[PDB]
Amino acid sequence: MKYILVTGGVISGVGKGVIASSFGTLLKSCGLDVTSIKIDPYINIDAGTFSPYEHGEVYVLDDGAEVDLDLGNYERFLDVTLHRDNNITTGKIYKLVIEKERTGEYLGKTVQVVPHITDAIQEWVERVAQTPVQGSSKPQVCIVELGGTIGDIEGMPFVEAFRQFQFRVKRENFCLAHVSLVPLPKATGEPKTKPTQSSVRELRGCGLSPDLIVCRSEKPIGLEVKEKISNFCHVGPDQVICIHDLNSIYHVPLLMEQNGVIEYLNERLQLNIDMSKRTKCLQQWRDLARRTETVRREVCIAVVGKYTKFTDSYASVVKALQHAALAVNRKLELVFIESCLLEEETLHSEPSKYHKEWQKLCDSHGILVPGGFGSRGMEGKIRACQWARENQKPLLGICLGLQAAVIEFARNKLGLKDANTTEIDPNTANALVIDMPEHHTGQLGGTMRLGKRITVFSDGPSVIRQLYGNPKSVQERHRHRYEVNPKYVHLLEEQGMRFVGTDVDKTRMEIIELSGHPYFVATQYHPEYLSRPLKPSPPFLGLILASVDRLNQYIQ
Amino acid sequence: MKYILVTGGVISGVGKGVIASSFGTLLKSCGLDVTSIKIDPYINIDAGTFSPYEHGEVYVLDDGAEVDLDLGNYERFLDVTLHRDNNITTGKIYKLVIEKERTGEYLGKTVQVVPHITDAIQEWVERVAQTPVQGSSKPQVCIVELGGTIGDIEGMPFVEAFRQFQFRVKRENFCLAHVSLVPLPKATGEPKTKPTQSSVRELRGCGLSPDLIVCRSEKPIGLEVKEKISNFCHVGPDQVICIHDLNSIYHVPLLMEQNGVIEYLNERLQLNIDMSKRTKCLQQWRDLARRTETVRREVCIAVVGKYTKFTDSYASVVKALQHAALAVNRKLELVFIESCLLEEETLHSEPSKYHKEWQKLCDSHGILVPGGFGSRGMEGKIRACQWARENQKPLLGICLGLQAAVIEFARNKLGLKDANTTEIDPNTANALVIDMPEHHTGQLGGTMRLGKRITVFSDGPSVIRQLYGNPKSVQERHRHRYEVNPKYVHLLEEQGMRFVGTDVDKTRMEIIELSGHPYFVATQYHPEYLSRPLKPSPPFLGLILASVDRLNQYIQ
Amino acid sequence: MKYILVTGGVISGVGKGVIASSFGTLLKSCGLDVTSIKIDPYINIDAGTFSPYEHGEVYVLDDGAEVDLDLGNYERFLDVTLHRDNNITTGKIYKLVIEKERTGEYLGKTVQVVPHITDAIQEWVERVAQTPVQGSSKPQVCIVELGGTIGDIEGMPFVEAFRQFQFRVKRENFCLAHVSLVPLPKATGEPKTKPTQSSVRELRGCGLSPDLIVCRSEKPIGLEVKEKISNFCHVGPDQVICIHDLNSIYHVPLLMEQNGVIEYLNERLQLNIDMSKRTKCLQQWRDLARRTETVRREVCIAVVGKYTKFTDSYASVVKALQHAALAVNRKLELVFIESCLLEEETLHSEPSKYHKEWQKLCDSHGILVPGGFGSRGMEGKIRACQWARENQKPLLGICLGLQAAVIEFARNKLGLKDANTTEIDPNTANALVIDMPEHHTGQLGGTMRLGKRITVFSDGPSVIRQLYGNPKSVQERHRHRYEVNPKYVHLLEEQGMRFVGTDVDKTRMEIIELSGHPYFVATQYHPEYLSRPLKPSPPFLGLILASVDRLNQYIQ
Ligand SMILES: Nc1nc2c(ncn2[C@@H]2O[C@H](COP(=O)(O)OP(=O)(O)OP(=O)(O)O)[C@@H](O)[C@H]2O)c(=O)[nH]1
Ligand SMILES: Nc1nc2c(ncn2[C@@H]2O[C@H](COP(=O)(O)OP(=O)(O)OP(=O)(O)O)[C@@H](O)[C@H]2O)c(=O)[nH]1
Ligand SMILES: Nc1nc2c(ncn2[C@@H]2O[C@H](COP(=O)(O)OP(=O)(O)OP(=O)(O)O)[C@@H](O)[C@H]2O)c(=O)[nH]1
Ligand SMILES: Nc1ncnc2c1ncn2[C@@H]1O[C@H](COP(=O)(O)OP(=O)(O)OP(=O)(O)O)[C@@H](O)[C@H]1O
Ligand SMILES: Nc1ncnc2c1ncn2[C@@H]1O[C@H](COP(=O)(O)OP(=O)(O)OP(=O)(O)O)[C@@H](O)[C@H]1O
Ligand SMILES: Nc1ncnc2c1ncn2[C@@H]1O[C@H](COP(=O)(O)OP(=O)(O)OP(=O)(O)O)[C@@H](O)[C@H]1O
Ligand SMILES: O=c1ccn([C@@H]2O[C@H](COP(=O)(O)OP(=O)(O)OP(=O)(O)O)[C@@H](O)[C@H]2O)c(=O)[nH]1
Ligand SMILES: O=c1ccn([C@@H]2O[C@H](COP(=O)(O)OP(=O)(O)OP(=O)(O)O)[C@@H](O)[C@H]2O)c(=O)[nH]1
Ligand SMILES: O=c1ccn([C@@H]2O[C@H](COP(=O)(O)OP(=O)(O)OP(=O)(O)O)[C@@H](O)[C@H]2O)c(=O)[nH]1
Ligand SMILES: N[C@@H](CCC(=O)O)C(=O)O
Ligand SMILES: N[C@@H](CCC(=O)O)C(=O)O
Ligand SMILES: N[C@@H](CCC(=O)O)C(=O)O
Ligand SMILES: [Mg+2]
Ligand SMILES: [Mg+2]
Ligand SMILES: [Mg+2]
Ligand SMILES: [Mg+2]
Ligand SMILES: [Mg+2]
Ligand SMILES: [Mg+2]
Ligand SMILES: [Mg+2]
Ligand SMILES: [Mg+2]
Ligand SMILES: [Mg+2]
Repeated sequence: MKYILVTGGVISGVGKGVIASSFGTLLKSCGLDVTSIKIDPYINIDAGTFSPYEHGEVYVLDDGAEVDLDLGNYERFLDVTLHRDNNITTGKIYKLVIEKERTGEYLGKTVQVVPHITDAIQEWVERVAQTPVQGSSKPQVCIVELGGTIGDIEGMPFVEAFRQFQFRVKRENFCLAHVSLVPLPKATGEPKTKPTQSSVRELRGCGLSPDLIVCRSEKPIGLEVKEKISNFCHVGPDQVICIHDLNSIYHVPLLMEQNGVIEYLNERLQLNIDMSKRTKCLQQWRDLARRTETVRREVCIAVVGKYTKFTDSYASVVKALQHAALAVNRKLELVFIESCLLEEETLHSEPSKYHKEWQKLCDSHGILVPGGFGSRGMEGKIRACQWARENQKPLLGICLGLQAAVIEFARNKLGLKDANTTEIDPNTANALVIDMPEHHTGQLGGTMRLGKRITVFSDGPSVIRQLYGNPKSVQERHRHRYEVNPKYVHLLEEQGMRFVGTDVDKTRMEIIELSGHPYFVATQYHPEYLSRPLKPSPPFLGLILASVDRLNQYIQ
Repeated sequence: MKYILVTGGVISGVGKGVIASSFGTLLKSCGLDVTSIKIDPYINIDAGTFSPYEHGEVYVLDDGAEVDLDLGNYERFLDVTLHRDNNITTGKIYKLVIEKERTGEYLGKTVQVVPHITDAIQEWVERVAQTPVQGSSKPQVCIVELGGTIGDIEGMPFVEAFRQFQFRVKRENFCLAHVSLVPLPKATGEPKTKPTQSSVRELRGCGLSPDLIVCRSEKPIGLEVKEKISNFCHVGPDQVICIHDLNSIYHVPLLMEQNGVIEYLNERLQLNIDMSKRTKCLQQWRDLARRTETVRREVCIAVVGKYTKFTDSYASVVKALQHAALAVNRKLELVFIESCLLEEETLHSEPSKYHKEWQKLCDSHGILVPGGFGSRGMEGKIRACQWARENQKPLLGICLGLQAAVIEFARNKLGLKDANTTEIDPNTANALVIDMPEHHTGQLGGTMRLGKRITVFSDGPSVIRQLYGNPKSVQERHRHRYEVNPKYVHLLEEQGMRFVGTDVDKTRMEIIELSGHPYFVATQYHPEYLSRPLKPSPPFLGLILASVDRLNQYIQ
Repeated sequence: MKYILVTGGVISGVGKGVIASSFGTLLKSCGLDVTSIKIDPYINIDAGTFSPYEHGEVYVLDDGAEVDLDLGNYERFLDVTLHRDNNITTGKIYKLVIEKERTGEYLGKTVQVVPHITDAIQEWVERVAQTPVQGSSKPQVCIVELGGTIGDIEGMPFVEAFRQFQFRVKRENFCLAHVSLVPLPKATGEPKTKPTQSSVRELRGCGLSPDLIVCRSEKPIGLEVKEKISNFCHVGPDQVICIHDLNSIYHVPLLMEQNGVIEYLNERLQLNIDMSKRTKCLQQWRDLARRTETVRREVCIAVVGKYTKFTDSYASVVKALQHAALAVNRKLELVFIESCLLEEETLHSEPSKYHKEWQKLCDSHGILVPGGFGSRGMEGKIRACQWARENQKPLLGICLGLQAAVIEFARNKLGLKDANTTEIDPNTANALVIDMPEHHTGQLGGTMRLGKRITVFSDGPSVIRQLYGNPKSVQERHRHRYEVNPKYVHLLEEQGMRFVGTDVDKTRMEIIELSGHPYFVATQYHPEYLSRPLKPSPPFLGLILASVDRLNQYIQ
C-alpha cells in the first residue's frame, strides 16, 4: 500500500488529528480507499477506564472497543467503520510480545526492543492496513497518526519502527507530514521559527525526514517566515503548508487542497489520481463550509453535564448537535451548565452562581442531559428533568438521561421518594433502576453492554420512530450496565411515560418518550456516535427541531 | 565572586534581558555591587555594522564600542557604565585565541575547542567580572546572560564552558535561571508544558541544571501548570516563577521580588543580605510602577523614522521619551510615521497612505526626527522639518535632524536648491554638510566620532542650555562623521538659525536652536543613550514640555 | 539503605559482573550485609527458555527461577541465597504494570513510561533490596548492576528511573561506578581514551554522573592515560581505577582494595567502616589468589559437551572444577571435547578431526559429561560413557550423564539395542528413561522439577555418600523432567549398576554409582550450582581426587 505517517511537533494538541482526517477526506474524494490507524504511546490496553478530563469523550466502536477520540474523528470524516485493531498502544504491543515469548514462539532468543518490538509494530501496521474497513474494499492508503510529540521517551519504539519501515516498504510508498506550531508572542510581535526548527532537527536525529511541514499558527504568517522555515529546515518552499485557526474544521480540507497537497501527494506517492475528474468530487465539503458561515438564527441548547470544564469531554455530543443545526440551517449556540450548580448545596454556599446557572438553563430553547459515570451531580440532572417536564421544554437523554428522567418521573409523579439508582444508594427499598451483571463470562447481558446491539420499536405512534424513518429496528452503540426495574414498568406506564423501543427479549426498555410533552425523548444508547456531517442523528435532529419549534412541520 | 547565568528557553525574545536586569536591580537594591555581561553567540566583533532590523538600535558605550541593546538595558536598570569587554561574541573569542596561537603563546600544542576556547571564555568572564564598573567598587555579583536558545550550534562552546565553570568556581558560587515560554494556543484553550519540559531536558543533556525556571506566559497560569512544571522538570514548587505580560517592565522587579527571588538567592548564593534593612530600598521602583498606571493626559509625539516596522529599532528613543513623559506626569502616546510616505513619489502611487501619514503627522503635539544611515527617506525628514518650522510645532533632531534641518533651513530660506549632504549627492556645488574623515589612524576627528566627547556651549541665552542646568560643558555620545559646512555658517546665522553648543576647537557645530520657534532644538550627538528612568534626558524633557505647552512654566 | 549502580561502558562483556561482585565481597568483608540485583533490559520473564550460546549457562535458584549467570556470580562471591525477584527484566516490569492497569489500580489515569514504569522500577528496587537474603539479616547495601551498555534503547527506562532515584534517595545514599574499556590497537601502539570519553559524555547526557570510572584494559596503562581520563571526564585522579586482565578473578577484589575503593566508598556513602579492624578479614581471598599461582601439578579433565564453542556455556561447571582443583592443590587443565565429533558420522566425513578429538579424550585423567537439552550429540555421550566404563577412567554425569550412562549400561550390558530416551525415539519399545509430566498445575512432579528438593541416600556403602560427609539427605537443584524407567530398575541392578540416592517417594532414582569402577558417579541434579570458592562440591571433589588417584587416601 502507501502509508502517511503524521508525527507531531512542538506540543500535543496542535492539529495532528484534523490534518490526518483532512488527508483522508482528500484521498477519499479523489477516488481511493483510505483506512487509518491511531498510535497512542500510553501503556493502556484501551480507554475503557479513562476519564473524560484526560483526553476527552471515550469513544465506542461497533465490536465494543472503547478507544480514543481521534478514532471518531476518522469515522466522521471518512464514513468508515474502524475496528478494535485500528488503535495501537504500547500496552497492546508489549502484552502481545510477552505472551508470544512465554508461549515460546521466539524459541530460544533474546527478545529485545530492536528488533522484536519494532517488528511487532511493523507487522501490526501492515496486517491492520489491509483489513476491509468499508465492506469488501481492500484499502489503498493508510494514514498512520503518531500521538504525542517527537522526542518523548514513550514514542521511541514507534519512531524507530517507522525509521525501519520507510526502507522496508520501498520509500516511494511512504510519506511523512510533520505538524508543528509557530507561536506569535504578543510581547515581541513577530512569529518565531526556532520551535519548528528544533523539532525538525530532533526528528532528523531519529532518521526520519519531513516530506511536508504543516505550520499551524494563530493568524496567517507572511512570506518571510515561510522562507525562513524552508531555509532553516531544508524543504522546498512549496512543501511547507500554513493552516491558521479557521472558523470550523470543515475548512481545513479545502485550505490544504488549495495549497496543492493533492498535487504533491500524487507526485510523491504515485497515486495515479485523475485531476481532470477530481474537480467535482470535493463539493459536499464546500457546501458545508459555506453553510457554516451563512447561518444566522441563534438556536441555543443547554448541556447540563459534569465535566464542563475542558471543551473536549463532550466532543461527540457537540459535533452531533452542530451537524443537526447545520442540517436545519440554524446557527448553534451552546451553553455549558454544571449539574452540581443546581442543587441547594450551592444555594447555601454560592447563591450567586446558583442563580446564574439556573438563569442560563431558564433562557435556553432546549435541554440536553449527556451520559456519564458516578454519583456527583446526579441530582442536578433530576432537577433539570423536573424543570423541563413542568415547563414544557424539549429535552434529550442519552444513556443517563433515561435514568435521571425515570428517577424524576417516579419520585415526583408517584411519590416514591426512595427511588434511586443501585449505584447511588445500594440500600434503597425502591430501586427504580437495577444492574444486570449476570455475565460471568460475557455471554449474558452481564457486563457493560458494549458495542452495537439490536433495538426494535414496540407498537404505537412515536415521534422518535417517525424521525428514524419508521423502521422496525435500529442498531446503536450502548455503554451501559443498568436498566429500568422491570417491576416499576406498569407503575410508570399508567402515567405520562411510554416505552417504545427495546431489544428482542423485551426486558431492556431503552427508549422512553413522555406523553403530552412536546419533546421528552431519552434513550439508553449513545446516538451521538453514529452522526456524520452529511447524515445527522435522528434524536439530535428532533431535539433541534422541537427546540426551534419546527418539529411538526418537518414531520409533515 | 558569584555568577548568575541566565540561559534561554523555547524562543529568543522571551525575556532574558528583562529578567537579567531585574536580578541586577534587585541585588543592587539589597546593597551589593552588580556588573553584567552579555554573550552573543554570533560571529561579529561588534554591532558597529549591524542593521536596526536585525536586533535593534545599535548602542554606543563611553569608549566607543557599538554593542547590543541589552548592554543598554543593563545600564538603564543599574546606573552603571559598562565597557567594551562586557560583550563577548564568538568572533572576539576565536580571534583572540587565533592571535595567541600564531604568536606562539600556546607553544607547541593542538589548540582545540575543549579546552582552549572554553578556557579563553572562562578567563574572559573572570577577568571582566572584576573590572570596576561604577567608579572604584570591585563588583560582587556578575549577571552573565547567554543569548540565543539552548540547543543552538553557535552556543555549544559557551554551554560547555559554563558546564566546567560551575565546578571550577565552587558551585555554591553559581546559580542558573532558565527563562522559558509556556504557550496557550487559542484553539486548544489550556497552557502547554511540553516545550518547557523539552527545553529543560535539552539543558540537562548538556550538564547544567536549572536552579530557577521563570515561566513566561501571556496570562497568569494557574496552579495545575505550576505543579506540572515542578514535577516534570524536578524543581521545588517554590523555585518556579511565573511572569506574565505586564503593562510596563518596571513591574518585573517587583513581581519577582514578591515571589521570593531575593530569599531564594540569598539562601542559594549565601549573599548575606539583611532583610530587616532591604525593605525600604526598592521604593523608587514602586513609585515608578504606580506612576506608570496613574497618568491620564495623552501627550502624542510623532516619530518620523525609516525602520518603523519592528518596534525595537528605536528602543532607546522610545525608552527616553517614556522617561520624560513619566517625569512630567503625562501619558505618552507614540505614533510611528514613515519618512518615505511623505514624498510626492507615493502621492503618485498611494495618495491614500500619503494623506493618512500626513494627517497623523498633522494631529500630533510634537515631532521627533531620529538618526539613521543612508539616503532612503532622507527627503521626508526635510519635509517634516519644513512643516514643523512653518507651523510652529516643537521638534527635536538627533545626529541626523541636525543635518535634515540645516538642509531644509538653507534650501527653503536662502534658496540654495543645490543644498544636500555629501552622501546624498557627491557632485553638489552646494555641500551644506561635508564629511570630516581625516583620521588615517583615528587620532584626528576622522572616522565616526564614536564614544563620548566634550561639548561646550557658546555664549548666549539658550533654552537647551537652561534645560541642562546651565553648565559649561556636557559629554554625550556621538556616532557621526559628517558636519555642517564651515562656509555656510554665517550664511545660516544671519537668519533664524543659531549655534549654541560645540567642541573645544569650535569647528564642529553640534547644537542648533532656531529663533522665534517655540522649540526647534536639534543635536549632533545621541542624547537618548544617557537617559535613565529616574533621570530623564534634557532634550526629550524639553520636547515633551514644549509639546504639552508647559516649557516656560517649568523653566521658571 | 545505600545503593551502588554499576553501569557499563563501550561494550557488553567488559567486566560489570566481576566489578559488582568485587564491591560485594569487599563490603562483605568490612562487616556489612550486602544484597544484589541484576537488571536485564531484555523482554523475557526469565531465562528458562534461553540457549547457552545467547548469554551462557542458565542458572537455577532455590525456589526454581531460571535466571542469568551474574545471579550465580553474586552467590559464588558473597555466599548468599538470592531469590526470584533479584532479577529485574523489562518483561517483568511491563507485565506487572499492565496487569495493574487492567485490574484498575491506576484508576482513571494515563499510564505512561514516565512516571509509571519508572515508579514501578524504583518500588521494585526498594522492595527487593530489603528482603532478607542471608537468613534474617536485613541488608544494608544493594549492588544494582545495569546490564547492557549506556545508550541502548532498551535501557532508557532504567537510566531514567535511576536518574530520579539518585534524588529520591538522598544522594549521600547513592554511588555510581561506570566500567569502561580502554582499547590499545596494535597498529597504533598507544591506549586510546576517546571511547571512554564518549561513553561518559553519553552518560552525562542522561543526568547521571560517574562517581567512579573503572578503566578495563588489557595491559596496565601508564599515568599519562590516567591523567587524560581524569581531565577529559572531570573526575579526581584518585577515583579512576585501572583493572587489567588478571590471571584469575580472585585478584580483582584485592586489586581494587589496594586502589582505595574501600576508603573512597566509606567516605562517599558514609558507611562507618572500622579500618583498624577491616585489615584481617580479606584473608581467605589473599590465600586463594596465591594458591591460584602456586600450583604446578597439571590435572587434565575432559568436558564432553555440545556447546563447546563459547567459553561461557559451562561457566558453572568450569568454576566448580576450578574450586575443587584449588582445594586439592593441583593445577587444572580443561579440554573441551565436542560430543558430535565422536560418532561414525564424522568418521565418514572428517576422520582427521574424529581421531584428534578421540585422542584428546584418550589422554585425559578424567571425564565429565555435562547436562544439556535436545538430541544432537546425545550418542557421543553414550560413546564416552562406554569408553570410560571399559577403560577404568573416572567419570561424572550431571542430570544428563545419569541418562546417557544408564542408556549405555543397558544397551551394552544387557543388549537392549532398543534402549533410548522418550525424547530421542518416542516410538521405542524399550524406553529406559520416561518422562514424568503429570503436573497439570505443578503440584505433582510433572513439569521440570525446578528448584531445590530432597534427596535421601538408600542404605549401603557409597563413595559419594562418604564424600558428602555421610549425611542422610542433601538438597540440590534439579532441572529435569525425565527419569529412569521403574521397570528396568532390577534389570540394571542385577549388574554393575547401583542406586544409592533418591527422594522420599523412592520412585525417582537420582544417584547411580557403578561397582568395580574406580569412580563412575552420575547424578540427576546439578551439583555445580552449590559450589563456592571456599567450599567445593563433593561430586567434583571426588572426580578430581579419583582422577589424580588420591581418592582412597583422602577418604582415610
Ligand atoms: N467513577 C467511576 N469511573 C469509571 C468507572 N468505570 C470506568 N470509569 C472511568 O474512570 C474515570 C475516573 O477518572 P476520574 O478522573 O476520577 O473521573 P471521575 O471518576 O468522573 O471523577 P471526577 O472527574 O472528579 O468527576 C471516569 O471518568 C470513567 O471514565 C466506574 O465504575 N466508576
Ligand atoms: N547603508 C549603510 N549602512 C551602514 C553603514 N555603516 C554601517 N551601516 C549599518 O549597516 C546596516 C545595513 O543593513 P541593512 O539591513 O541593509 O539596513 P539599511 O542599509 O538601512 O537598508 P534598509 O533597512 O532597507 O533601509 C545599516 O542599518 C547600518 O546600521 C553605511 O555606511 N551605509
Ligand atoms: N531444544 C530445546 N531447547 C529448549 C527446550 N526447553 C528450553 N530450551 C532452551 O532453548 C534453547 C534453544 O535455543 P538454541 O539456540 O536453538 O539452542 P539448541 O536448541 O540447543 O540448538 P543448538 O545450540 O544448535 O544445539 C536451548 O538451548 C535450551 O536452553 C526444549 O525443550 N528443547
Ligand atoms: N486548523 C484548525 N482550526 C481550528 N480549530 C482546529 C484546527 N485544528 C484543530 N482544531 C481544533 O483543535 C482541537 C484539538 O485538535 P486535535 O484533536 O487535532 O489535536 P491532536 O494533536 O489530535 O491531539 P491528540 O494528539 O492528543 O489527539 C480539535 O478539537 C479541533 O477542533
Ligand atoms: N514580562 C514582560 N512583560 C511585558 N513585556 C516584556 C516582558 N519581558 C520582556 N518584555 C518586552 O519584550 C521585549 C523583548 O524582551 P527581551 O529584550 O528581554 O528579549 P531577549 O530574550 O532579551 O532578546 P535577545 O535574547 O535577542 O536579547 C522587550 O522590549 C521587553 O520590553
Ligand atoms: N579483570 C579481569 N581479568 C580477567 N578476566 C576477567 C576480568 N573481568 C572479567 N573477566 C572475565 O570476563 C568474563 C566476562 O565478564 P563479565 O561476565 O563481568 O561481563 P559482563 O559485563 O558482566 O557481561 P554481561 O553484562 O553480559 O553480564 C567473565 O567470565 C570473567 O571471568
Ligand atoms: O540575543 C541574541 C539572540 C540570538 N543570538 C544569535 O543570533 C541568531 C538569532 O536568531 P534567532 O534565534 O533570534 O531567531 P531565528 O531566525 O533563528 O528563528 P525565529 O525565532 O525567528 O523563529 C541566532 O543564531 C542566535 O544564536 C544572539 O546573538 N543574540
Ligand atoms: O494523542 C496523544 C497524545 C499524547 N499521548 C501520550 O500521553 C501523554 C500526554 O501528555 P501531553 O504531551 O499531551 O501533555 P503534557 O502533560 O505532557 O504537557 P503539556 O502539553 O500539558 O504542557 C504523553 O505521554 C503522550 O506521549 C497520547 O497517548 N496520545
Ligand atoms: O587527524 C586528526 C585527528 C584528530 N584531530 C583533532 O585534534 C584532537 C585529537 O585528539 P584525539 O581524538 O586524536 O585523541 P584524544 O586525546 O582525544 O583521546 P585518545 O584517543 O588518546 O584516547 C582532537 O580534538 C581531534 O578533533 C585532528 O585535528 N586531526
Ligand atoms: N453508570 C451508568 C451510566 C452510563 C452512561 O450514561 O454513561 C451505566 O453504566 O449504565
Ligand atoms: N550618516 C550620518 C547620520 C548619523 C546618524 O544620525 O545616525 C552620520 O554618520 O553622521
Ligand atoms: N532433557 C533432559 C536433560 C536435562 C539436563 O541434563 O539438562 C531433562 O530435562 O531431564
Ligand atoms: Mg496533556
Ligand atoms: Mg490525535
Ligand atoms: Mg471517580
Ligand atoms: Mg530572529
Ligand atoms: Mg538579550
Ligand atoms: Mg543599505
Ligand atoms: Mg552480544
Ligand atoms: Mg553482567
Ligand atoms: Mg534447538
